[PDB]
Parts: sequence; C-alpha cells; structure tokens
Amino acid sequence: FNMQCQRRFYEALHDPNLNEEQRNAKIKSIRDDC
Amino acid sequence: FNMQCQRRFYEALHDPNLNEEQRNAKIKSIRDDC
Amino acid sequence: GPSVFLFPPKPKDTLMISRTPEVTCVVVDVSHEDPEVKFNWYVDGVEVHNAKTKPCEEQYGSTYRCVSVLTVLHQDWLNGKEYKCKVSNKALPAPIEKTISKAKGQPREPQVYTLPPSREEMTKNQVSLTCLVKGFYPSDIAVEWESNGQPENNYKTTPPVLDSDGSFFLYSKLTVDKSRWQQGNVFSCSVMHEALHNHYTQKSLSL
Amino acid sequence: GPSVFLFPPKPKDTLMISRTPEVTCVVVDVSHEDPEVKFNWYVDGVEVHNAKTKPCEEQYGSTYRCVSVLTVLHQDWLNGKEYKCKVSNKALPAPIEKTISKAKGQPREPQVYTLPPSREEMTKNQVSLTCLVKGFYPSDIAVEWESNGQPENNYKTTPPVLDSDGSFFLYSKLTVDKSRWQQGNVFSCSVMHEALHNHYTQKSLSL
Repeated sequence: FNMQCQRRFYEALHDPNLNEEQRNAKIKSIRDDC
Repeated sequence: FNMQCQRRFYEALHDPNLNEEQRNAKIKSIRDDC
Repeated sequence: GPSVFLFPPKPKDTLMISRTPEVTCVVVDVSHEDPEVKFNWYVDGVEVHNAKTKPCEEQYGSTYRCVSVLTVLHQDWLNGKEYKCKVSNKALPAPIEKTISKAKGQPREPQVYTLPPSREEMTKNQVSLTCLVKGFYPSDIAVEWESNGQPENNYKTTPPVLDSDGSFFLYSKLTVDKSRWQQGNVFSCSVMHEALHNHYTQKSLSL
Repeated sequence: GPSVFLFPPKPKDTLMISRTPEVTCVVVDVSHEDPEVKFNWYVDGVEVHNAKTKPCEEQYGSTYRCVSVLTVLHQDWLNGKEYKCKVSNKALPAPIEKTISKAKGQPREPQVYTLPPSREEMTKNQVSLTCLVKGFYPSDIAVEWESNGQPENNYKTTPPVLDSDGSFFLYSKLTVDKSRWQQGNVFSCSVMHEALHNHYTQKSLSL
C-alpha cells in the first residue's frame, strides 16, 4: 500500500486543529487524490 | 506429582505384552499402591 | 421467521485508507411466499442511502437469503458511531433492527516482538518465526507477514487472548523451510491497530 | 423442555495417573412439577453403576438442574471407549441420550520450544517467556509453568489452533518481572499430551 497516503490519513485523523467537518474533508481529499 | 508412578503407568499403558485384562491390573496396582 | 445478523467491518479496512470498510446486514429464512425484503440503514439513528443491496437468493429449503452492504467512513467507525440495519418483511409484524459499533474503551498500543526459531527447532526441516503482539485494546487487529517486499501467506495467527490487565495478546506463526531461514532472508511481521502510529508497524526478523 | 450436556474429562486428568478423569452429565430446565431425573450410564453400550449423582437443585425460575459425574479409567478414555448418559424424566416422552469419546485419529507428538524475551522487551518492567507447542494431535493438551520446583500460575495459554497439516499448535506466555528473569532464575514449561513419552515433557528457559 502507499505509505505516504496512510501517513497523511493518520495525521489528519488525529490533528487537534481540525474539527469533524474539516477532518472529514481532508481525509476525503487523501482518499480521493491518492 | 510422583514421576516414578507416572513412568510405570505409561509403561504399563503401552506394554505390547499386556492384553486389556493384564494392563488394567498392572495399571490398577500402580494407581492403588503408590 | 426471518432472522438478521449484522457484521462489523474487517479491522484492517477501518485502519488503512487504501481499503473500504463495510458493515454487512444478512437476513436469512425469508419465506418463499414473501420473498421480498427492505433494508433501512442508519448512522447514529439518521437514515443513510448509499447501501449496496443485491437481490435475494433462494437457498435449499426454498427460503431466501438477502444481503445489504453499507460502506462506512474509517473515521466514523473509529470514532464510535453506531450503525443500524432495519429489515422489513410482510411475514413480520414489526421490522427487525440490529445495531453495531466499535468496541468501547481507551485504546492501548500493541507492543510487537519477533522471536526467532529456537536452537532446538533448527534441527527440523521447517522452523517457526514468531510474532508476539501484546498489550493492545480493543481486540480488533490485523497481522500479516512479508519478505523482500512480497507477502508471505503461510502463517497462522491465534485469536486474541484477554490478558490479566485488560489488554489482549496474540501470537502469529510463520512456517518457513529451515533453508530459507538459514540463507539470511529478512522476514517481517506487520501489525495494524487503532492505537499504533499510522495504524501500522512492521518488525523485522532475520538470522 | 429439559436439555442434556455431557462434558469430557480434563485432558490432564486422563493423562496423569495421579488424577481421576471424570465424565459429567448436566441436565437443565427440569420442570418444577417433576423435580426428578434418572441417570443411566453406559460404557460402549454396557450399563455401569459407579456414578456419583447429587440431588437436583432449583435455579432461578422454578426449574432444576441435575448433575451426575462418572469416573472413568485413564486407559479406557485413551483407548477410545464411548461414554453415554441417558436422562429420564416424567415430562419427557423419550429419555435423552448423549455420548462422548476421545477425538479419533493417529496421535501426533507435540514439539515444545521455549523462546526467551525479545531483546527489545528487556526495556520494560516485565518480560514474556514463551512456550511454543506445535505438531500435536488431538487438541487435548495441558500446559503449565514452574520455577525452582514451585508452580508459576501467572501465565496465559492460547487455545489450540489447527495448523495446515492437520495438527494443532498453541503458545503459552508466562509474564515475569524482568528482575526475576535477569537474576538467572530457571523457568520451565511443562506439557501433557497423550503422544508424549510418559504423557509429560518439560523444557527449561533461563538467561
């Protein structure tokens, strides 16, 4: 699997500066543009 | 547990020179007398 | 009458962004006279509509099995959201509802340790490469093996065992010919768990 | 109605002449109006009389459960004799029969391998001593730990896992304080199985 995207997923998942809406959008971006 | 008796039990259990009757008796003596 | 089962996603699918986690609703023993089922799906009680429901399939007893599959967002499953399947049928006065979610409780990070074959096992034609995974909570986990950037599929993993401190452990055993092991090939245990950084860690094992 | 379960002896009890193997017949959900059961025991179909039957006891609800325990000969269990429990009660039109015996198949001897703690686990307060037991059939087995001639009870053992060659394996893990491990104490994994010489083997592990 692509370890780059997995790292970006995890960092977004646990980013305390993101609320649920911002976290979903950034995870959706990783899911879609990897 | 007593390892002596356990050895004697196992030897009686697998002795090819004992039929079921003779094996039961040797095993019963082991279990009864030590 | 018809009975309903609701299955959670595979642990690996919830953890790896490359996968698609799904929740699976299975209704069995739908009568032959009323072969039609309707599924409703809900996330924390709010209906969702993206389910893939395939047509019902007839079984031996002439009753019908019917499966609906709901894909879920990784972060919603990991954040404890509650997934509900409702099954409606004419043979039923009231629809059946089952609900599932992730195991509750503070997550705990697995410690991963590789243990090489003992000297006694080296006398055999095949040896056991051991991966000990201990201290994790909840019990959802995936363990895999690779070598030289290729998957090794000849392993068996024990079910998680509840330890005395409220955490789980398991062992994974990869069997390899002693010749492969003695030629110094590097093997790796890969563990996927919610409480690991990146949900992923890989431990190596080599002679 | 009333239902009957028949439990095999403990694997250790059938193997060690110091122990007494027993088969246990449990009937639950006996009506309150007929708090009366009759046990009949049979070995390969021939009635035997040595069972110890305790009086029925009533549970929550009004129903009763009723237990009968039959001691068996080690060699008879190991040699595949078939033990049958017949439960009779006035509520039941027909008595209920249950039968058990040892798993059948060529016995295979377990290979026992102790694995010391990973060098990376020596940074923690406690370490894991591992006993790998593989290649055994049938799955009936007992595993215990010792040190300095005294039992060590702080272990967890996985249930047996069927391996791909028709044999079973398991791991047993003994948790010890690292200090105990580092001060040179000898620890022992003891395994009991019908395919071991003397039904018993013990393997040691130390720094």
